[PDB]
Amino acid sequence: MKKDIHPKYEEITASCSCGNVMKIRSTVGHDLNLDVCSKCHPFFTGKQRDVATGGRVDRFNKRFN
Amino acid sequence: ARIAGINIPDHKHAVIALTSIYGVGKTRSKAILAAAGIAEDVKISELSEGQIDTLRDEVAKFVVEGDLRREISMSIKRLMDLGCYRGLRHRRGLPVRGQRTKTNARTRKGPRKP
Amino acid sequence: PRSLKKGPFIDLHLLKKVEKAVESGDKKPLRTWSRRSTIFPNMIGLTIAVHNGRQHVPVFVTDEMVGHKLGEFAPTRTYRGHA
Amino acid sequence: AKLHDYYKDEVVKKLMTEFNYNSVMQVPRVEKITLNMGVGEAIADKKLLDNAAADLAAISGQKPLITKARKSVAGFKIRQGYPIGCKVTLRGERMWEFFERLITIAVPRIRDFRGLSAKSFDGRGNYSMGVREQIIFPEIDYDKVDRVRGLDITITTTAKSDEEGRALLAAFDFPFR
RNA sequence: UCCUCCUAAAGAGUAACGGAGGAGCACGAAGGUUGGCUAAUCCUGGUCGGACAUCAGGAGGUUAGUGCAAUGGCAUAAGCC
RNA sequence: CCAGGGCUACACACGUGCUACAAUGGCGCAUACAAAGAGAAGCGACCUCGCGAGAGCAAGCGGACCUCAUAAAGUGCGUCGUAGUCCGGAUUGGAGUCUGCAACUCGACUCCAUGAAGUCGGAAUCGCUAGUAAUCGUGGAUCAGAAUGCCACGGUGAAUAC
Repeated sequence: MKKDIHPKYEEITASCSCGNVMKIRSTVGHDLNLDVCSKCHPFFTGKQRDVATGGRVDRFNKRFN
Repeated sequence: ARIAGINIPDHKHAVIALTSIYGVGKTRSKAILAAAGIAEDVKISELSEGQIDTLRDEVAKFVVEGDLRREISMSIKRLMDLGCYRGLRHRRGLPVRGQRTKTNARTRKGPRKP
Repeated sequence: PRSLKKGPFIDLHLLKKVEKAVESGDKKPLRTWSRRSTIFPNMIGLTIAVHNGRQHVPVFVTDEMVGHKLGEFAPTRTYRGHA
Repeated sequence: AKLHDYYKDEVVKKLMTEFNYNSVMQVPRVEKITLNMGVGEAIADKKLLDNAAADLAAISGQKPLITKARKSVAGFKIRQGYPIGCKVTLRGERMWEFFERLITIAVPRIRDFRGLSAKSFDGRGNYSMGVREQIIFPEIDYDKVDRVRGLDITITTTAKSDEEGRALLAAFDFPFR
């Protein structure tokens, strides 16, 4: 790669909120803090949670007796 | 300063900055900050990151921005595909709760060109 | 909405009619003037011809219709457009 | 980097064990990743393109190219040779760095990420996905908000068909709703 | 007055108030040279983006392009950087 | 005579009102000062339950006795620091309560979420001469339930008329 036209690419350590650490090479210039990562996301584990897709008859048997 | 859906402001108080999330208003932000124990007066910028995570999981308890938008759109689509009266009112862009349709309803009917 | 301690509302004649259609087991429609009745779960799968003022429009009780009144699926005022 | 090594051990092993591959050079290797930013608004304003250039230079590692128009279209008010987009090709250790940052630290942040499409394979194994907001990447200050200015990322693979490329991508625990 | 095609009868030439079109310029780069590259148009995938902008891959092979009308040519490119 | 519907529709136009566009203000806490009136298949204390609408049990009262019923603007402290914003509160989803045989068409209210237009309004045009205009609350009739209307009542309270 050419010398001066590219921005500096420093290896930093981003820290996930659930406890993961991840050394990446990036150009932000400083260390960085995260919240959600490849671990501890609602899609990546399996807690995807579609809603009840009709709780109507369950609502009728819960409301009325 | 980063709650999984969006960003929150830093110079507002923590109640008002918490109300930037889709799914919480005044009462739910008051209850969230009462659970996590942060005073209502202090700004977001004075908060620290462990306390922001202990805020984050309590906001993650409720239904918030993404699955709330999914829930609302799914309920309105359920009405419109049901064939009920409120379904047809949601269809044609008319007031649903039995409002005046003769004169007013200029919010639901759109701005008045004709 | 009604109160929760009062229970769901249905006419006595409609309840007798739908229980007669359950013990009879047929799927022939029944015409009702009972728009104020809440749909019950035993009515699912039989077409009910609800009165809308002139005629009886036949509505088919699905699973998702089990909370609402019968008259909600029978439009009373017809309107197409001003042009 | 690390995902390159995870490829060279686990993904090479897996794709020998699920397709019958006669050779280790039969495996799909991922060739390049291109980040295109089709701004299009440079028909009147000029500095907005030079801001999207710094955008792709921040999101990616290296400086972008400025893609000019290939043919003139009178429908869009562009002419022959107007700088209408910008693009980055990254390959080697830089695409492995960007791919690990994309799969780990960026793709949760797509603001109701419910799972991206697995039907976006074009026919020869190459996958293409479009992000609408460039704020999902951690390189953006958010005190310097300019515009929404999303991009599209195209992973180009040496797979032959859809299912071999999808095996290669989902081997990396790619989301795939 | 000049240029290209047909009439023009397979060398050249060849008329009509015969059939069709153009020129009265441009460019210090659009010239020289070295090195490199190769189209149009479809299909599929993809943020705004849409028939048609940018991206990627396949199809296809010169149906593209030549500063300008037409003919002849052009990949060793005379086309593109 | 009866059941269901409609009088509540909706490309549009006008009349009269309410709520706003905020800092003479919004919110939170504490505290002060009224008048007039209604109540018996009615008003419904205290206490308990419910975040709240309300529910339960339940004395008093045909009333200068009891209840409706803590007046609100004000005031003191803090906070927002001029943003469509801690303004605005339309619209919509969910969960309810109550009256009523019955709340879909088509009731009122509560709570949570949503957070639209609107930054003082064109030509024009209205009311007002003092406890008045303006602004803040309360009460009553009709009423099973359902006032931003109507009728009344008090709090603060101007400017100007050559």
